[PDB]
Amino acid sequence: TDDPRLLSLFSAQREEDADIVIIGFPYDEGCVRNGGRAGAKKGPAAFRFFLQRLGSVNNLELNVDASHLKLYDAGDITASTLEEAHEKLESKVFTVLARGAFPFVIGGGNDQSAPNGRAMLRAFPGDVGVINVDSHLDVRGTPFRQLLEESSFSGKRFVEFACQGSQCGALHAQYVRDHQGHLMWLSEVRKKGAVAALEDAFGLTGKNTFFSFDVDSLKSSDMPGVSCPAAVGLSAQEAFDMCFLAGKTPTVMMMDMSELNPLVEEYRSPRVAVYMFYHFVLGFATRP
Amino acid sequence: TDDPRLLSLFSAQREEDADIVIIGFPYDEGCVRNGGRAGAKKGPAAFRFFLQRLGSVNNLELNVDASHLKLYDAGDITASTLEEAHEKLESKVFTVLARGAFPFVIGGGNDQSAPNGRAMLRAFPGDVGVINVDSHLDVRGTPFRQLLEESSFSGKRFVEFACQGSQCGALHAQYVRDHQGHLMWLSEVRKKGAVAALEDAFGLTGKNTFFSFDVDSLKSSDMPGVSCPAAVGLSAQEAFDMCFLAGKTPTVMMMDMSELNPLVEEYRSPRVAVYMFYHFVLGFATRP
Amino acid sequence: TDDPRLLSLFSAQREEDADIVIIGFPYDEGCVRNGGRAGAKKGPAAFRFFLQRLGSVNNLELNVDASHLKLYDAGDITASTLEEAHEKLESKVFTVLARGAFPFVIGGGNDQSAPNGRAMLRAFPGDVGVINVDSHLDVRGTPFRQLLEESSFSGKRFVEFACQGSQCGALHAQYVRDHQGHLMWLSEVRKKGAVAALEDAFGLTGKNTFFSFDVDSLKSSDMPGVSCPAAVGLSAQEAFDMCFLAGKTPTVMMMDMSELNPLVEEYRSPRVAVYMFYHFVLGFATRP
Ligand SMILES: [Mn+2]
Ligand SMILES: [Mn+2]
Ligand SMILES: [Mn+2]
Ligand SMILES: [Mn+2]
Ligand SMILES: [Mn+2]
Ligand SMILES: [Mn+2]
Repeated sequence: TDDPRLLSLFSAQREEDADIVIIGFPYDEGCVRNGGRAGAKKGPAAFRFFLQRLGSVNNLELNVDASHLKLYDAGDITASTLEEAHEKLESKVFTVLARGAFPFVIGGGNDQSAPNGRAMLRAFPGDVGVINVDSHLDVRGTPFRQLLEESSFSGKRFVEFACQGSQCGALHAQYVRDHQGHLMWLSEVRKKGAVAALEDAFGLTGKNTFFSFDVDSLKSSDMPGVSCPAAVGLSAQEAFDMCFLAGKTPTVMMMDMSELNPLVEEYRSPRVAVYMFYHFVLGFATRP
Repeated sequence: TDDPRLLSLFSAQREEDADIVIIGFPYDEGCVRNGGRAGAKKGPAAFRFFLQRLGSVNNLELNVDASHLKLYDAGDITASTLEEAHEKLESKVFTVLARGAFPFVIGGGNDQSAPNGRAMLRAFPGDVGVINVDSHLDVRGTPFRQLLEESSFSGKRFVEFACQGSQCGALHAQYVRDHQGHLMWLSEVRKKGAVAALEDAFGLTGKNTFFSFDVDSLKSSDMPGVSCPAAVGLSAQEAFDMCFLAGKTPTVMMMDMSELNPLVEEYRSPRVAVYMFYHFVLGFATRP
Repeated sequence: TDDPRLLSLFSAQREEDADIVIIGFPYDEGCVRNGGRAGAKKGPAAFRFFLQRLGSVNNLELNVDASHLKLYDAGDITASTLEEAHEKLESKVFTVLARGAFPFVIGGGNDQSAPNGRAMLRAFPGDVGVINVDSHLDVRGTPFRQLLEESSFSGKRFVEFACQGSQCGALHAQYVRDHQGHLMWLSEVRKKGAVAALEDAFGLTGKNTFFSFDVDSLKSSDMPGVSCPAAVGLSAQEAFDMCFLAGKTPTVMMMDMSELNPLVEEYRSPRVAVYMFYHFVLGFATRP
């Protein structure tokens, strides 16, 4: 048309030919445990709905043309049991990783991040960095406890980003810091500027960074459709700006997006999620 | 009462005696075409509801008393066919224009802007400026294509204000710029300050400026009740501040407000729309 | 658990032993009169719901541990007639005041503030300050008219904070100012920074300050669940920051919170209200 969008980049016939591969994880488990509501398993469908509709491939405001990228939608990870779904998720992300392609996993609840991280720890033995963008710091199932408990993974390369002190147990903080992980509280992200704060974060995570974006880290005024709606947090613009940085940052080797919940809110929030991926995609179009 | 509001300025018995004339255009057509939902035809009723209720005529925070202005509500433009409704709309705005009064048109979808602009091109032969405040830049029915295609109208005097690169076809940008029109992306409006950016815009539009305000240019966090809800965009305060500037700016000769959709959201969004008009009215009270 | 919250501070067996005492006032009367909707009487229940669930007692982002404070929930003020409910409310707040404890009153509509203020004027004869955080300045039942009309109370120590010129009768302003009270318009609070502006306000109110927080002074984008939803106003973060200041400010001797309305919105808004109290509580933990 007069206005080619994200849909037009899905010209890769074989997954092996796509620069970026989208994987769905339609399962609830995550913040629904810590008070949140059911429904995150519907996130992948809602994301896909707007995926077919949004995001000009040539953005003249940012002046980035992503027309050259190929996207592929590998579908949903489905399994008879939950732990098996975890296994098939990890195995799938790893394969995409192993061949040099970029995996983006749309969820689904926080718990997908554990499989995703292990896929990383296999793909880059001992040289993985991880950032959790999340208003929550829950590490008592608790995906980042699992990763901190990994032999291969160095905690000096783990950042909790935009976490909120009103929602973070002190034992939880203690654990991360005792593992030499870094807490970057919302107030400080906001103090520095989100993108600048996130630059700092990639300095800490370094090579082979897993960019994990819990969307309940955004304020519910912009992002109400999540299992654990946030009173304060990142604005939609900050989110976009951060996704663009991640995309242009060549050490960022995969991304997941957690907690999208269309039962909580079904129109505005899925648009934000697609626009976040969109900005990532634009950023990606700029790397060598 | 102890608190005279906008309703009290409707003391003009004859339209001819009102400084400002309100015209309703209860028709859907506009962004409902480009994905949006039906319902904008209900905007004029919802606007009128809050019109009867809001806006202290003497504002001691801005220290502007609008007590001296007279408003008149000329009602809705109604017609058996749509193109006829367009004709009666243009003809009506022109008459108000022709006699020196100020027309404010409440919609209704974007498409009203075409009739409105032609009313301007008749009233000020060859000396019209136009600003489209809109997160969208759609010019492939497409009201501003129609105006750019006008012999009389000079594109050097056309500004797209607060448009969003994630929602603007590059062919669409190309067309405007190839007509010597100006793109003022959201990011740059926000960079400069909305009012300062809008001052710049009136410098470009100049004499006999048509102030066209698509309300889906505001973020849906403030302005959810529109046909095409915006993830990012102008805040309500920015909108008010911009309407006040327009009002005090003597080259601004008419105004329309598009895309208000009470089926999408019916309480918060109509209040914003009335408050936007309210600020315009205050600004107007300050011109010579 | 790994994450002790506000609930854990309710270890005071006898009210007399609690540093802070929560009193519910489940009555509508207030802004429902001036256009608002019914439902504020449900605020205390909704507040209590989230009270059982939110607010880490040790906040490592602010680095304040409130673990040492004791809270007590004295329940709801209930009465056969409304004026009697007013009497029992005042009498109760006074008793808590008289013994040195800190009363926090959750409403309920604006009208609770009159009883609350009289409780103050009894407890500190002639030496009371009052701040009304409110997008409204309504003083024509009208709780602050009642207090300004008090012999004992000095108007030089009354501040209207974050009031909005689009919603304030000029006779209303005139009355306050003619009583030597101070208007601190939203625009100026925002100009200075909310906390800095509020510091200024406590300078004016001084000793024995009643911190009265109408929650419809926040923008409805953050705080939609109120009887009179605000188009513009304080952000949730500003609210929290202001509540923290109030808490650490030793001249602040009681607090009330008005206009919470779960019939308007029932999940996001009650969370904000509890988080506001939470921040107050943290601030309180810091005073000598
Ligand atoms: Mn999480
Ligand atoms: Mn979270
Ligand atoms: Mn438009
Ligand atoms: Mn638009
Ligand atoms: Mn009030
Ligand atoms: Mn109020």
